[PDB]
Amino acid sequence: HENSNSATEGSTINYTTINYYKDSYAATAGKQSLKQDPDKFANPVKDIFTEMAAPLK
Amino acid sequence: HENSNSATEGSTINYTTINYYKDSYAATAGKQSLKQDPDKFANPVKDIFTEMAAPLK
Amino acid sequence: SDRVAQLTIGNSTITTQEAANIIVGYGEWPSYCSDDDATAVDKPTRPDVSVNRFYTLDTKLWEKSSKGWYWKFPDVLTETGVFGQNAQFHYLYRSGFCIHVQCNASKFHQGALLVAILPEYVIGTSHPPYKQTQPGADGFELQHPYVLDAGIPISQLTVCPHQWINLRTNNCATIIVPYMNTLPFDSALNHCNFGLLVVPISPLDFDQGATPVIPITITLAPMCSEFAGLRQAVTQ
Amino acid sequence: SDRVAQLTIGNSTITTQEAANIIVGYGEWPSYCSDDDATAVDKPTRPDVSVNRFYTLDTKLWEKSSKGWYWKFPDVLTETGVFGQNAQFHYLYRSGFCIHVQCNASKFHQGALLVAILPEYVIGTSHPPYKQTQPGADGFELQHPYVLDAGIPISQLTVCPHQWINLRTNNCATIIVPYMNTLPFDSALNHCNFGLLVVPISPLDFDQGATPVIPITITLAPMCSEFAGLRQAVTQ
Amino acid sequence: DRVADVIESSIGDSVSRALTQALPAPTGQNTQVSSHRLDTGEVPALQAAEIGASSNTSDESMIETRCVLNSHSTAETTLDSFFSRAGLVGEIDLPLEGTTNPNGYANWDIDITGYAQMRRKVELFTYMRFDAEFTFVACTPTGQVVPQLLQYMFVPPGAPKPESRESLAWQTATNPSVFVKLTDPPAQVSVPFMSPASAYQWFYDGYPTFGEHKQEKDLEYGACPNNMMGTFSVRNVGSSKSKYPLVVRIYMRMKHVRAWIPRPMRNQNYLFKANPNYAGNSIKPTGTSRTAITTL
Amino acid sequence: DRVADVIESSIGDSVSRALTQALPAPTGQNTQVSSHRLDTGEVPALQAA
Ligand SMILES: CCCCCCCCCCCC(=O)O
Ligand SMILES: [Ca+2]
Ligand SMILES: [Ca+2]
Ligand SMILES: [Ca+2]
Ligand SMILES: [Ca+2]
Repeated sequence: HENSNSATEGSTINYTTINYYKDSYAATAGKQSLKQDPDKFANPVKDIFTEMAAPLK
Repeated sequence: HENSNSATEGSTINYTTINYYKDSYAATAGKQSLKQDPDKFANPVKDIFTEMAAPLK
Repeated sequence: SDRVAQLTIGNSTITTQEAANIIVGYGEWPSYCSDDDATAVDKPTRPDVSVNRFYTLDTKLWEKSSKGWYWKFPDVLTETGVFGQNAQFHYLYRSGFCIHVQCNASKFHQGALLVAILPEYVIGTSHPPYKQTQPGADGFELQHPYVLDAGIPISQLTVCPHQWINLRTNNCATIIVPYMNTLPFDSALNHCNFGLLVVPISPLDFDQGATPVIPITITLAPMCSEFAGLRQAVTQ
Repeated sequence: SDRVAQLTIGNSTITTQEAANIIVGYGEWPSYCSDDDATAVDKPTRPDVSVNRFYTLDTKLWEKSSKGWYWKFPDVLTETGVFGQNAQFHYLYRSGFCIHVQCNASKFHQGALLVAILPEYVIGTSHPPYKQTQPGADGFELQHPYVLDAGIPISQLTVCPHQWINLRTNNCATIIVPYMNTLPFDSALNHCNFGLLVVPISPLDFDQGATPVIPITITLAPMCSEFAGLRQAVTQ
Repeated sequence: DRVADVIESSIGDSVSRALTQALPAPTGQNTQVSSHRLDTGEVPALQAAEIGASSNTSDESMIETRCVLNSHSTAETTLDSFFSRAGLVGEIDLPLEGTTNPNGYANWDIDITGYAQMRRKVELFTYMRFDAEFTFVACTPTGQVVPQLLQYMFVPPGAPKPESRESLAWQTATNPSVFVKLTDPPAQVSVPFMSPASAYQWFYDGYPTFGEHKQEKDLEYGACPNNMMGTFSVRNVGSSKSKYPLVVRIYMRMKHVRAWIPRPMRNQNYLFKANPNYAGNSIKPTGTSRTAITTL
Repeated sequence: DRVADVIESSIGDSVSRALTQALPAPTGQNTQVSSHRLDTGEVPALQAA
């Protein structure tokens, strides 16, 4: 039936792979879901301003 | 599930191919639909006349 | 209503009148450990106020030639306050920090200080000493700021929780960082989750006559402190 | 939220941090020609972005003795950018302008510049030359600012789209003017709908030591540009 | 019954604040039409990086833009789509003559920081969890394909490491071994994320001993046992001499990748393995230099 | 069929913005009663020509 041991286990992304063996880690990397979050690194500020507004009030 | 990257992407013709990998471009050329348009090159004239009629009126 | 601000933790309070807002490390607030992420089977100690408070430690002097300095959080605080004790008595440690690097001047001075956070801050040189890897209080100084003494370009450090102290605008920076490690807990006595770097990108300058004593103080505060594996008191 | 401002036209953008707001000539925005006000039977050319953009042309130096300068819009822009071409190739012209005269200084400087617009700006002296009536780029200078070189009192110029650049408050002025003429269109090669005057009413002063180089730049941008009567290229 | 303080106290929140959500992004952002705008109070362009945020100014608020439908996919700029590419990380030498590897066997330490190409990419992040696929290219120093048989055996940390070309350890009754001929194609192997730590650690800012950390022991600073996967052994299956000069090259590809904290790229030339030590006597600029900042 | 840019473009407005309307004014403005006023934030006199 297969095992659940492929690092990206319980991963939020949905990977559609191909595997011939019992262990899921032997499976290919396959197609994945495309999600992003430029903010966690670009705008990790507590308060948000917006372009139209002046950064420092 | 596969990717959509095979040049003839969004192509009007319907190609029925075989692919074993994730990328669709690795797929064979396979069977295609037979469409033609001899006019775009033979009769690219603005106005049409017909055989029975005289070309220059 | 964006420059003024106040930070209140434990029995300490910080003030500012030229702040440039607060940045949250990777957009995430310091949280405790889940009952599934932890493997340490024993209810840890969350002293809170007694350790989760503001601690003003070292201070440095900015000059027209200063290269830069750096610290190693996990270790830095140890040996001081109630926090240090738990860190020395317990084996496992866990906590996030609120850093506040203040440095004021007059409107006639000019300068730009980059204050960023760098996780797992390892250094090179063929092996640096214990006095260089864990310079707790009073930190250490950078010799080759361009490569951060690690062989990496500083021009690419903004890719981490950072902030600037441009004397012509603000006079202090503030960062908040959650616990960071491939583990739930870890002894801070021998491992530093990250380090703080303060480097002058724009050389401090000012016409003669204006008070040349421009100090830069460091004040931090633990958050969601959790300690486990209670044992004998250790130092290193 | 009244001093800061941004102007975006074509592929140009202007900034300010001490603006004193924007004035609209006679309270009216630049509009195109109605199908009844026009007599030119032929669809004109509205290039838009290619001509309706910001153009930074001349710059002058303000001094404790400067008298004043002036320009003639219709003509000024010609010979420069895509705009100039349409003005030279076409016979009929039509457009409104957005003027932005910037001039900064420090809080230790003092001065007051009057920037007003004067429709059909004719001058006297017994007949001024072509180099004085249409000093396009780099404009011309006033010799008798009190009478605006036309015999009229400057003390009564505020009766037209104007604005002030008082160094102690703002550092730039901005005006918007719609097409003005007793006709729908008119060749700008030989007729200037109006002119811009910049005169120091409060002599620029400052104690020795502070950078004495106080430049005054001129930046304008066409609006609702329409050209008709396409023909051979002409210059004057 | 309650001191109230105990009721209020949020102490014990395993739930992280977040405040930032990951959204779908197959095609790059599509640009939209934008007309002119002249007004006060609105300063899109004006920013203050002094805060630590990347200017959020958009093209539209800068110039009169048009409309564009970005079909450009961002599927090749993903983790797997990047790291999942075979690369040299190991290289063993079993020559006939020499002092390097006589006897016919060789114990290689499991570490990939030995080669630039791969090491550069991986050291971009601080942590990384994933599985991998290793390929083994065995061949002579010339490219000669020889009819020799070998035995690759994995030796986990704490397991008996072979000491001779015929050490008992090669019975591999428990350990995983692979026998292949140099005539057959390279070895295909899948390896799961094995480590006490939830993710491999590229940089370890601390000591694994927890002792005095004397100078002679500064050889440990940076050494993380969570990256110690033991060793890899290889030898010829025989009692006599190999009869051939061999050289095995190990290639690796990553599957199911999970990177975390990102750090600055490498600026200097790598010197040691698992050591960020750099060429201090001669440091070079991050990039090319010019003659004047006002000249191209 | 439309590049969108052509749809948005306001280019071709024969209508002037105005923003200022002419109102009746037979008699000059009539003055009204006014009591004292002492407060902050209100600066009628303070202007910026
Ligand atoms: C079985 C393959 C497992 C691959 C793990 C390689 C990790 C090597 C990292 C070495 C870093 C170090 O030792 O400090
Ligand atoms: Ca000190
Ligand atoms: Ca210490
Ligand atoms: Ca000039
Ligand atoms: Ca001319």
